[PDB]
Order: sequence, then structure tokens, then C-alpha cells
Amino acid sequence: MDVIGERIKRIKEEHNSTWHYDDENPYKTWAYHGSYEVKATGSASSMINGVVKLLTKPWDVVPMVTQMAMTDTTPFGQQRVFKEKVDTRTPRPLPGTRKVMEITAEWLWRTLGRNKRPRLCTREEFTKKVRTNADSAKAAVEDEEFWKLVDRERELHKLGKCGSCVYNMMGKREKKLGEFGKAKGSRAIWYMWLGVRYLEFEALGFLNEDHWFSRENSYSGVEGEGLHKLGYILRDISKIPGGAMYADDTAGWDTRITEDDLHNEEKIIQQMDPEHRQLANAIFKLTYQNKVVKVQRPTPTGTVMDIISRKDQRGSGQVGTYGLNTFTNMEAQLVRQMEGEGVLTKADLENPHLLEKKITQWLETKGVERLKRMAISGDDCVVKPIDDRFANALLALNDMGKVRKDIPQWQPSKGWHDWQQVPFCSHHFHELIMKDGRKLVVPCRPQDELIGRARISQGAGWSLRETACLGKAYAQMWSLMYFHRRDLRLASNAICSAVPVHWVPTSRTTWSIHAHHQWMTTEDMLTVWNRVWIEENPWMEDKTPVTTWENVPYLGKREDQWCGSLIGLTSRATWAQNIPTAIQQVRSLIGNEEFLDYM
Ligand SMILES: CCCCN(Cc1ccc(-c2ccccc2-c2nnn[nH]2)cc1)C(=O)N1CCN(C(=O)C(C)(c2ccccc2)c2ccccc2)[C@@H](C(=O)O)C1
Ligand SMILES: [Zn+2]
Ligand SMILES: [Zn+2]
Repeated sequence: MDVIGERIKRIKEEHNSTWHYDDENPYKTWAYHGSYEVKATGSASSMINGVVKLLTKPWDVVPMVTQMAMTDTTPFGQQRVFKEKVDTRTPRPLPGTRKVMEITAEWLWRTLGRNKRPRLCTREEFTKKVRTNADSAKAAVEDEEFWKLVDRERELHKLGKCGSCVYNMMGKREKKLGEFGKAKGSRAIWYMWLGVRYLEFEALGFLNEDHWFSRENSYSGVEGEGLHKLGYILRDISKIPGGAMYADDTAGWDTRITEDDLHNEEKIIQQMDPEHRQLANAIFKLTYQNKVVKVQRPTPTGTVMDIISRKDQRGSGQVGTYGLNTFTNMEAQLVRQMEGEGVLTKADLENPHLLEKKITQWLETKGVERLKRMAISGDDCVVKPIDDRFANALLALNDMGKVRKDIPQWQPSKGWHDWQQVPFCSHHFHELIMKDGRKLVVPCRPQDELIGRARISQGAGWSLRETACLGKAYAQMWSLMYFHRRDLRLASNAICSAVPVHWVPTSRTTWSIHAHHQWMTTEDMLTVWNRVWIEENPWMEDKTPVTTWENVPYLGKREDQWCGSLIGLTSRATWAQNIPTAIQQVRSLIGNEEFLDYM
């Protein structure tokens, strides 16, 4: 209570008129502190992009397409996700498991910091990020009072105290664009949250800003590679002699981050300068190893905001989440590789006094080589161990809390002998042969997921221009990343013919760190395609440009169909034949603008 008390005291004082202890609060593993009356945020479903929907009529039926728009962010949805996923306790790992993890984490941070030194991130760096991604964040960073509030909170952090770094589980709250932009104490709430984000970015942002998890720095990492490079990396891993390629999914990774993992992640502060270490130690102790969280809850008499806390799990919407998840997953997979190799036994995991020297010997002689066999991005991993003993090496993985999703905990993992079947970052990758004989390695995922996502707009209250510009952003992302899917190349051509040529793509198609957003432009898509797949592609030795889309390949028809294509169906042939009519209908509603025919 001495670490979280001031944050709760300030909340309690600000909402003194309705603050109460609700005896029928549902929290079982989070400490519950109190509630106050609040207006309900979120919406029961996502708004549909009318431009994309009109140009993808055969997918109006398709069940996965309908499900993608059913995300519920109201208090009911906030509580549903909370109860089904976040309100659990991860059993403490055994003493031998804790020892191996500690040894591996120390070796791993030392390896990651061999060339780079941690540093503080700055006000202008944060401001520049906000401005390049643009707006309430831009208004906040241009207000001197926002930075003065940041300074006061930093002075508390230097004293080992925290007053306003409270995270929340509400995500995007507005039901219509600008709903809270001019509301009562919205500015103060936003300044405190964005200020907390700034302080975290100041102390831990170096991990992302200085590419600590780049493949060159981390061996296993893929930070800064891009979706268009991930397949090539899996193809390169497939050439390393060894067993099958394993890609186990953890059930709710962020909820399985234990107090032991947090204490191993904190070890990076040992490489910092005294002034940086003091600020990063405040972030770790005050907001990672202790956290104060707001979440809404429906009650018989309306909505309340509950104030809860806990000492483990990975927080809601944090700067260091991706990098720290990548670190801990690299460590966990090295531990699993040691178990597969016979370095760690079941008796060792139970033993606090296990032989530290055999772990150090394996890390010092094989560690880097074993990191090179992996592609790790947050909770996503691909591992090609030295043989298949790894498939049944589950003692440490389960004991560290990283229980695999939807599989009995002692059933052996299933690995893949074809890198093209390996799931990684919600995709799988194909090697395609171009008409000229050159090979491409492309990203792919179930087509219903791509169409379903593209049919969701920024939200209610956005103009037809902003909606059409987001539709154009999805169409152009398809032209650059998923051109090999017949239906997507056709729909992309339809959308780009329906939206005025000089309207610039707005919003974002995804928040994924692997998206480099090369499609966020009004440049010719074939020119951008050549830049990404030919000119800048390090795995393309022959730089001969492709002069027509007729020479940009597709997946084989059978694979396109296995992966969701409607090619071959009557409704799809009817759609393809009558698409100029739907394009014209969109153009008529947009108005007298300059359009280009891409069909
Ligand atoms: C200048 C005043 C700005 C008042 N404000 C803040 C805010 C919103 C709702 C509430 C709120 C209302 C009622 C009851 C309780 C609370 C409350 N209680 N505690 N925390 N929330 C309070 C603060 C606001 O208008 N926003 C907030 C940010 N939003 C975003 O969509 C978005 C994508 C964004 C990114 C970049 C640049 C700009 C925006 C973003 C989402 C989530 C996390 C980060 C960034 C909109 C939203 O989430 O509604 C609009
Ligand atoms: Zn704070
Ligand atoms: Zn595919």
C-alpha cells in the first residue's frame, strides 16, 4: 500500500462524491480498492467501412467477416475479457527453474548490451513520434503545461513515489469522433496517462528506439524487419541443420508474466547510467511490479470504474511490453532448448542447488548459436532445435508458466518440417516463382481475416472521405503484401478505382510493429511494389524491375482456395463481372472528383 497508496488517494479525492467500496466486486486475484460512478465508454460492435463493404459483396455472408466487427469494448466487454483471461494466478515456478531463468536472463542482457548502451529517451523524441504518426496527443505535446505535469511526476519517481501513473482496460473509449475532446476533466485524465506513457518511454524506450531486438543485435529478434521480410527469415532458419520448426502459442502470455520474470527483466538497469537507472527503477518498481489499473463494470444501477492492483502480469498498453515480452520469450525458449538437449533434467528443476556451471557452460559455448535458430517477436516464437527431443521437453516451459494454448499440458508439441506451414505473427509464408524465374517469399493469412479487418472503419463520426481513404489504405496494403491472393488484387483494384487518385490514405490498417506502411502514399503501387520486393529486398539478387502487374505472381490456385479464396465460385464470378457497376456507384456518391480506372 505504500507504493500504490498515493495513486489511490488522488483518485479517491477526485471522485469523493461517488467513491465507495462495492462488496459485490468480482475480483479474485487482483486487489480491489474501490469504485466511483462513471459514464460507460466503448461500443458493442465496430462501425463498417461502407466503401469496402460495397466492393466486397460476396463476403457480406461469410461468418468470419461478420465476427471481426463484433468486438465489444463496453463495460460488459471489459468485464468479460477480464474474467475469462486476466483474473488468474500463475503457480510459482520451482526453485531450479527460477535459478536457470536467472542465469539465462543475466547472460541474455549481457549479450544484448554487448555493442549498445542504454540511454534515456527525450521530450523531442516523443513529440517527433507523435507528430510523424499524426489529434489530442499532438495537442498535449504542444502544451507546455503537459510537460510541467510530466516534470512534477518525474520528481516523485526520483523519490521512489508515484502519483498519477494509472493504466486502464477501456482501450478506445469514444463512441463518436471527438466525444470527450472538450469534456470536463478529460484534459487532466489524458495528460496524466500520456505523461505516464512519456515517463515509461523516457526510461525504457531505448529498447525499441535503439533496436535492441533487431535480428543483428539479438539473433532471435525480428524488430525493424517488416512483414515482407519475416518469411525470408523463416526460410533462412529452415536451412540450419536440426529437428522440425516449432511454433507453440502460449495461452495469454501477458497474464503468465510472473514476479520472477519481472525481476529478471529488471536486470537491464545494471547497464544504465546512474540518472537513467533511477528513472527505470521507478518504472519497474512502481508500474510493472506494482500497478494501479482502472476498468469499467456494469452494475444494477449503472456503470462504475473499479480501481484494482496486482504485482505480476504485463500491464495494459505499455511502451516496454513488446521488448520485455521478446526478452522473456528468448530466455524461455533457450531454457526449453537446454531441456531438450538433456542439459536440464526434471530433478534440476526441483533443485534450488542445481549446478550453475553446466548452464553457464552451455550459454557461453552454444547460446548464440541456439538464439540463431529462433525467430521471436513478443509472445510469438519459431524455434528449430538441434533435434526433436524439444517436442517432449515441456517440464520447464509449463513450470515457467508459459502453458501452451488449447493442448493437454504433457502432449508433445507438433513441429513442421515445411517452413511454409509455420505460423508466425498471425501469418504463414509462401515461396512463389515469378514468370521470370525469380523467387519471392510472401506473407499470407486466411483471406476472411484480411477482408473482415478491411471492412472495419476508424469509428462513427468520420467523414466519407476519411472512410474512403482508410479503404484505400487497406487496398494498397493488399497490393503490396497480399497481391498473390486473386480476390484481394481484384478488390484492391476496385477500391483504388472508386476512391479519387489524389486522396491520400488516412488512419492505419494495423498497429502491428511489423507494418512499415509503404502503402500510406499516393505513389503508383507498381513503383512501390518494385521498391519493396526488388530494389530494397536483400534476398532478391537480380534487381531487374517488373514493368507490369501481369508479371507480379499469384499463389497457386489450389493454395489460394485452401487459404480462403472464393475463386471458382459463381457468386465470385458474378462479383468480378459486375464490379465496374459497384465502382461507379461509389464514385457517384463521392462526387465529381478525379478517378482512375484500374480494372
Ligand atoms: C484533451 C482531452 C482528450 C480526452 N481523450 C482522452 C480520454 C478519453 C476518455 C476518457 C474517459 C471518458 C469517460 C469516462 C472515463 C474516462 C477515463 N477515465 N480514466 N481514463 N479514461 C478520458 C480521457 C480523448 O478524447 N481521446 C483519448 C484517445 N483516443 C483514441 O482514440 C486513441 C486511438 C488516440 C491515439 C493517438 C492520438 C489521439 C488519440 C487512443 C486510445 C486509447 C489509448 C491511447 C490513444 C480517444 C478515446 O479513447 O476516446 C479520444
Ligand atoms: Zn508515476
Ligand atoms: Zn497462404
